[PDB]
Amino acid sequence: GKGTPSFGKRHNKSHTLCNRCGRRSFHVQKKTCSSCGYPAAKTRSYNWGAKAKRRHTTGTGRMRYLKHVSRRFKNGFQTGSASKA
Amino acid sequence: AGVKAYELRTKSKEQLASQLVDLKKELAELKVQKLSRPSLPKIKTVRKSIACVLTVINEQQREAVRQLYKGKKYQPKDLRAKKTRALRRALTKFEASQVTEKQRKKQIAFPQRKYAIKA
Amino acid sequence: AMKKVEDGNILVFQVSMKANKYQIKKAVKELYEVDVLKVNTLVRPNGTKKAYVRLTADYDALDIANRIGYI
Amino acid sequence: SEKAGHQTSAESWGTGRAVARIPRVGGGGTGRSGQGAFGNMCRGGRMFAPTK
Amino acid sequence: AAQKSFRIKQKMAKAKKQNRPLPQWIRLRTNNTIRYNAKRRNWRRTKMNI
RNA sequence: AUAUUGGCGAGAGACCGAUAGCGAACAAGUACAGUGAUGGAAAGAUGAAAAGAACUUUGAAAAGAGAGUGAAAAAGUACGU
RNA sequence: CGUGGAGGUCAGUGACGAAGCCUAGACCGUAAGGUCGGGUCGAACGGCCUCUAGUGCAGAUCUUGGUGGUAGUAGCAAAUAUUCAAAUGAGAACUUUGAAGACUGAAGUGGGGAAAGGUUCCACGUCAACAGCAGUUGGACGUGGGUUAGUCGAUCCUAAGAGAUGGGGAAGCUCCGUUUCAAAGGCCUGAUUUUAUGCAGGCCACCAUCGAAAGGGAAUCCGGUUAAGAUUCCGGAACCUGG
RNA sequence: AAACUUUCAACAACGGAUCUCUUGGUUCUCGCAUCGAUGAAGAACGCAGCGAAAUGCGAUACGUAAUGUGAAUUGCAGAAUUCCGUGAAUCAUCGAAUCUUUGAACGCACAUUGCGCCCCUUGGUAUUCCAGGGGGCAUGCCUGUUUGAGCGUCAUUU
Ligand SMILES: [Mg+2]
Ligand SMILES: [Mg+2]
Ligand SMILES: [Mg+2]
Ligand SMILES: [Mg+2]
Ligand SMILES: [Mg+2]
Ligand SMILES: [Mg+2]
Ligand SMILES: [Mg+2]
Ligand SMILES: [Mg+2]
Ligand SMILES: [Mg+2]
Ligand SMILES: [Mg+2]
Ligand SMILES: [Mg+2]
Ligand SMILES: [Mg+2]
Ligand SMILES: [Mg+2]
Ligand SMILES: [Mg+2]
Ligand SMILES: [Mg+2]
Ligand SMILES: [Mg+2]
Ligand SMILES: [Mg+2]
Ligand SMILES: [Mg+2]
Ligand SMILES: [Mg+2]
Ligand SMILES: [Mg+2]
Ligand SMILES: [Mg+2]
Ligand SMILES: [Mg+2]
Ligand SMILES: [Mg+2]
Ligand SMILES: [Mg+2]
Ligand SMILES: [Mg+2]
Ligand SMILES: [Zn+2]
Repeated sequence: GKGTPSFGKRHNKSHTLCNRCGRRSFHVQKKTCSSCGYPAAKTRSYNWGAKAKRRHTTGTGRMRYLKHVSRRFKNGFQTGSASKA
Repeated sequence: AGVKAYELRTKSKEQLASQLVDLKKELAELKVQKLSRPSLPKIKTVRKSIACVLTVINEQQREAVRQLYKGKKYQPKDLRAKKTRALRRALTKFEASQVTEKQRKKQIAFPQRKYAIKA
Repeated sequence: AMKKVEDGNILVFQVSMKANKYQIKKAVKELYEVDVLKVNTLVRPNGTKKAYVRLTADYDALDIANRIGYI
Repeated sequence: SEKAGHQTSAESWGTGRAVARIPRVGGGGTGRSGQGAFGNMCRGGRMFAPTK
Repeated sequence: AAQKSFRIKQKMAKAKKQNRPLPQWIRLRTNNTIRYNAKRRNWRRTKMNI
């Protein structure tokens, strides 16, 4: 009975949440995220996984700081304030 | 209603702190009523007043410290221009226009003349 | 919670998650100038920190309840 | 577009399962799994000789 | 799991808040297309995988 | 002087027209499966305006028969054809 | 012959109904097809001279979606088994109460737990869908309430192991290696009591860190209390660490 | 002869093809050059009178300040003095601020909301203990200051 009777034994989790990705892919016995490669410095991404890159590339988040870069560039990074004409 | 920034600019620190604590007290006292009364919009004005008062405090403080460091270099890492990374790291026009003695002498000697061809 | 007040001389509060028993103790003591016996806390299933506070016999939970304004 | 109908990872099931030999998308449990792709006749597959 | 970590309990609380039907007055707004909370979860039909 | 399927801002087409076109005209890289790398959908259209059927009657009720709005209910929220 | 688009032309057709759809009603051509009448419907479309193409279906165990015959058929038969009356309700084999007959028989159909589950716990209202019959009932639906620690655990130590630093390889992502070829420090004592603390001393060689909810480990019991909580609350009586 | 089966027609069915729409897509051309240790891209958790999402936002939380415009927002109640006005708005613009916990992530670690150390300040009869508040503590590298080490070495002493 390698199928259904065996399937009853699976109750020990291998992966848990990644502090960085929050995807539940943190293989604990190796201490390593599968998606982010969390402990490593740089992000874990590859060129063959086009959809993989598309699911995480920039512009899918909040861009808490990048959104206003274009505005500031257009206005030439002025300083001071308005003048109350 | 609520407070207005323009006349809040005029008062002094102690009045500001006293006003802030009064507003916090009023907020709590109004919150406790909110849970029994089915609906109560007067939250908005109070919270916005909190925001305005805190903002005025912050401007006053930063202005004071800006004056205190006015007119001398090495002022804190967050009062100067937050332009970009590259712009900060690039050369300023002083050195960008720095030229060698030989170059300056040659440019003065033989500048590019302004001429035309008709006759 | 209402039962707790008039029976156990207990107040019930919701407090910001970052607070700790010392902070609740001092905060109550200065917000209501009441003398506090002990503080007992937990986190409700909805993610908010609920704190029971027991006042010494010198004060009455019910008497300060309506003074706070809910009763 | 060049990438039309190819942003997937389908493959054939081969014969022996009383189905067509068209390549089919893997995965499971989402309704899309098991249908066909990559074919000019498949729903959502690439067209014939994509206009260049 | 009676002995659970704080992060797990946090997720617990968020899911408990999210499990809810629509605040009905939404369906009255202008140009509304929402019909039902299509992302409802139930503990018998779809496990969280956390 | 040259390259540019990325970013930002503009202009157009003998292009496709909801099984086509990006996978996604919609709360789409969402719902969902896998321990995982990853895999990945379906789903656009009442009417000019809700004017979205007051009131009566049978029915426990859903509903039905009347009445009524609407140009049309051979448009009744299971809504063009 | 027909189809999607393009240039021109018929000052073409149309809310007094264009496009589409149905019509054992009609006419034209051998045909591809074209044209008309009638119903339905509601907003654009055609003829001719030319241009262009993702342009014509019965099939490919074709692709997607939909629907049949089979058929009210197969079937809904392990785990010994139910019955009477009343109450509730429109409705009762399946809900409740009482009464009776039964089984699990303490290596239980009992009383708690670990992994996992995540509000299923409890209360109120309610039955469109789910419980392959029923359903007033429910682990279903709707709205709410509920988890209290100096002493119970984690945190603390180390095991098999994992893993920085000193370093050495590799073009490189990085690999080895754990006290290793390293200048790898804090500790007591006093001094000054301007005074913070170097200035007086002496001491010591190992040398990060992570790794157990069953190993090692400081300390709490009893009675009562709710719809749901307790060695956590209440009452009473104790103990440990630090100062 | 009925029923039954089959064909056709009207009506009612199941189903959503066809017709007509389109805030989408696809391709082409033009112009521009701007991320991050002053903390980026990304993640978690939170924020509304009545919210689950999308969008926005960070305990100052669908936002505060500033400028412009000049009377709203809307599903329901509320606010109205703010309406010949330093003034509504989920408006536009945007130069001033806040920016939870994270993240290259930086006191040490992290399957935990664990454990430290330093400075200033407040209380607890406290330099040493406990606690509250504020500010601090990564690595490699360059210039410089300060303190050092070596019979590597120079001079100078008695
Ligand atoms: Mg096993
Ligand atoms: Mg394992
Ligand atoms: Mg606790
Ligand atoms: Mg009609
Ligand atoms: Mg119609
Ligand atoms: Mg017609
Ligand atoms: Mg129309
Ligand atoms: Mg073809
Ligand atoms: Mg066919
Ligand atoms: Mg053929
Ligand atoms: Mg077939
Ligand atoms: Mg039979
Ligand atoms: Mg049978
Ligand atoms: Mg059988
Ligand atoms: Mg035994
Ligand atoms: Mg139990
Ligand atoms: Mg049944
Ligand atoms: Mg039924
Ligand atoms: Mg229950
Ligand atoms: Mg290593
Ligand atoms: Mg340990
Ligand atoms: Mg004991
Ligand atoms: Mg219990
Ligand atoms: Mg006690
Ligand atoms: Mg016919
Ligand atoms: Zn990750």
